[PDB]
Formats: sequence, C-alpha cells, structure tokens
Amino acid sequence: MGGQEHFYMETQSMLVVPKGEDQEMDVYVSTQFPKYIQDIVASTLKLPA
Amino acid sequence: VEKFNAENYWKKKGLAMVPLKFPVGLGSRAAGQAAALVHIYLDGSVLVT
Repeated sequence: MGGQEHFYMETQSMLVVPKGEDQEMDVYVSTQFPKYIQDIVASTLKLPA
Repeated sequence: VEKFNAENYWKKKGLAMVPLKFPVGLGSRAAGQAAALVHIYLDGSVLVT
C-alpha cells in the first residue's frame, strides 16, 4: 500500500517578530502544536521559554 | 536661627516641623478586588500577569 500527501490548501505560513527588549520573541504560526514551536525556538535561541 | 535673625536685617532664617497621620482606604468593599494569573512551563520558568 503506497503512501499519501496531505495537500492542505493553506501552505506553511509564519512570521517571527523580535521585541528588542528582554529577547522576547513573538511567533505567529499557523501550526497544530504551538508547544513544539515555542520549545524549539527557545532551544535554538538559547532562551528560557 | 535666633542668633541669625538678630544679626541680619534683610536676611532671615527659619525652622518648622509637621506631623503626618495618613489614612489608607477606599470607598466600598468592591473597590479592593485584585486578580492575577500565573503560568509555569515545562522548563522551570514562570509568566505572571
């Protein structure tokens, strides 16, 4: 049995905004799981969540 | 000061002292309601508001 592709109509769109104070990082992302996004951005930036 | 006030006709000094009893309160009971909200994330780190 062969696989499949999702073909969700909306593509992967996101925006990341630094704040300029306290290394605050807004991440407006059209994902299903914001916890992973926050975790991976924190680990990449070397920041507490 | 009293040695100064009698040795200068145009140049005077002075002294004063005042007490302070300041009450702290509001109008009614519903004027002191105060809320807050605290989050803790998976890594030890806290967001308050």
